[PDB]
Amino acid sequence: MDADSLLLSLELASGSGQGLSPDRRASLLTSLMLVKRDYRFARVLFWGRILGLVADYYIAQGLSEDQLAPRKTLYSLNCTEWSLLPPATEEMAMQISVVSGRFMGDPSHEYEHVVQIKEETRLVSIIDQIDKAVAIIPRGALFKTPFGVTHVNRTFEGLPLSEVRKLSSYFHFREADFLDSLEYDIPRGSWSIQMERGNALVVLRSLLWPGLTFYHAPRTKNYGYIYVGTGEKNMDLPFML
Amino acid sequence: MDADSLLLSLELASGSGQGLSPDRRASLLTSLMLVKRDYRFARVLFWGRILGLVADYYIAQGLSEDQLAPRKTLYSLNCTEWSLLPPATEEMAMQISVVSGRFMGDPSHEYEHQIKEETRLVSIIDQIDKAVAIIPRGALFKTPFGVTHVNRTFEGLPLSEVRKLSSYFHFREADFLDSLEYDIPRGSWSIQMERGNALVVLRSLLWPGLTFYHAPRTKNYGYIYVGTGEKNMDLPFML
Amino acid sequence: LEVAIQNAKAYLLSTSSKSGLNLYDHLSKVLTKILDERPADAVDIIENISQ
Amino acid sequence: MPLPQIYVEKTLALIKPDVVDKEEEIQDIILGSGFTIIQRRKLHLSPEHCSNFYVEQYGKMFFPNLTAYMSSGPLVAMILARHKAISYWKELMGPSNSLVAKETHPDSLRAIYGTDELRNALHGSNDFAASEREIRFMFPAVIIEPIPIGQAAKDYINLYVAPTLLQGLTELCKEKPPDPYLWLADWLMKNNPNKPKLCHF
Repeated sequence: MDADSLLLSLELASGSGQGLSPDRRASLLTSLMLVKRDYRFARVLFWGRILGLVADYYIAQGLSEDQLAPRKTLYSLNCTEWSLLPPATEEMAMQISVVSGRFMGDPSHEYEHVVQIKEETRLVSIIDQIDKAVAIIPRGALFKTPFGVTHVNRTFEGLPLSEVRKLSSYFHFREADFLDSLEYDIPRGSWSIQMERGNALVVLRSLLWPGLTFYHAPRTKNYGYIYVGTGEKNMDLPFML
Repeated sequence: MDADSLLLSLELASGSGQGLSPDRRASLLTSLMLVKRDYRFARVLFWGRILGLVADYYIAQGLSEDQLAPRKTLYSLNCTEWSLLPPATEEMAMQISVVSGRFMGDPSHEYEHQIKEETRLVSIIDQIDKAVAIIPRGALFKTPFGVTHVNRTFEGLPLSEVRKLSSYFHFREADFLDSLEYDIPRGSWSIQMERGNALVVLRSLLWPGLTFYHAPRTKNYGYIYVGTGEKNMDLPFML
Repeated sequence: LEVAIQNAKAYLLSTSSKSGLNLYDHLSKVLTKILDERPADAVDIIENISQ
Repeated sequence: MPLPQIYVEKTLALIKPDVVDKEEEIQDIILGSGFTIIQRRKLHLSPEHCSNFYVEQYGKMFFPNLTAYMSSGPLVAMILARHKAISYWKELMGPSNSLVAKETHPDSLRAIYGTDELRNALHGSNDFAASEREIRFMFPAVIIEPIPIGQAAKDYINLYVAPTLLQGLTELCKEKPPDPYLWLADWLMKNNPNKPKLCHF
């Protein structure tokens, strides 16, 4: 969800039913304008909110002009003051393999491995996993230059109605056609394609990481995505599929 | 405004505040889907509202492939039953000039100044569409076939030329249309912005009640007139 | 003919002093921006890609 | 044909009125195999339009049931371009008589989407000249390669057009009206050899 079109995106009307209050909405317009000011980002997308147990973890990401770098994501508790999260790696994301469940409130909560595991590093590494596995990009929004710098397509139309239902018309928003298609998915059928308001909306609801919502209309220019959910991976998915 | 802007509830966010209800938002969404179904329009826009005394007028317009074609405007009272208004001539335009008074409702109403209420509605609609309809720069592309099409590579208006006033055209017959700097009188447009630089608000003062939203970075535009239904000639006294 | 091929290639290779670029590289960059997978209605926008 | 030119051949894919409601899945098949969509037309094939389209088969073989079948619903026509488009379209499409093609070619289009001979799944062009005739009849003014350069087009005008053009330009000289495009257009719409005379009232 883009910062300049947060009110111009059907969040509560997307069908997931996990949106924002007017308090959180006005806080996101003012605070995402603030993190567009002091952090020199080309464009800032509201990533989503993690529900937590005692407090909500509002997550937003910012991007440079290269458009394929790892995201300098940001977090907030009262949805007003935002600060940068440390960059993530594989060895640091390995560390929470012995713990599971929801995570609550302040980043200073220590988890038992006994190595004390911080809440903040678990949060940003989980953000990296949800970015890597799910939160797809639409087709035609990312065109390729001969150099390594990728630009967002200003001439993006970019999905016909015959290609809305197909899996192959969505790529993973991850540096790796351009990117890995959604038919390279395990298990087969881990995305719920659903028709709301006729042809005026489609949702690609992720089932490996619920409740991630991918935001159309066709003929547009949004081209957005939002994850609001419990925060942990759905390892239960092939049983229910 | 299209039904996409009816989804975002952008009439209230423009700041005019006469607005629309979720009653009428859902009713215009389903009923303008019906209007696009029965009449083969390229695009169907909710034109706006005419303020009433016993019933509220709801107006929508349909357009053909030529974007500058004479529109087939429609009216509805209970927001589901859309009915086709007749086209306007100049003979009906100078007919309704002797009637000065508020729009009442109940379209078979008769004015003693006979003169039908529907003729007044249609002539008022053509007057507003000829005067204060608004198209931004680069929104419409003049094709060499002789017709006008929507410019689908329309990048939104940059912040330097939002306030000139030479970057807004009219949605009628005449960068091939007539600009806003030649409007009579000058300064008859309320130049405004919303929170941040996210939306540009233009309010007509020759007709108090039309609002034009424009997001400067996306392809979002359209005019809605909700207001009295009268042309105030008191406007030089106001400025 | 191949002589007409060479004459038309020399005509397209001729540069302009008012812009610094020729027609051949301009149409090559236009075709580069065309050949990425846009939906098939680029006939109205072939001008706008040239601007 | 030569080195600095290329030959992008075309073929016609016909979607029969029994299978037009299932158009998205077969569209996924034909796009995923490698065939490209040039232009898709949703056309209601008239009974008086199907016979002129099928002078090659129906004009010598008595089969009016298929003529009534093409008017029973909508028909989708599309132009395809592919490397070896005719051979790969025949391989993916398979042979006709879909009762036998359900047992001989079980992965073909007619084995899944077809029922019998007359209620066929699809229809495809066989030869290149037949493809050119089918495309030229159904579709609007598009250009089909090869362009008949040299004496091929000159003979076409000199035995199809230029007698009528000579008779038009003979009467256009005597007398001489101003703006002779009116006189030439009215002569061609009036003294048409392939179109009858029209008299409005």
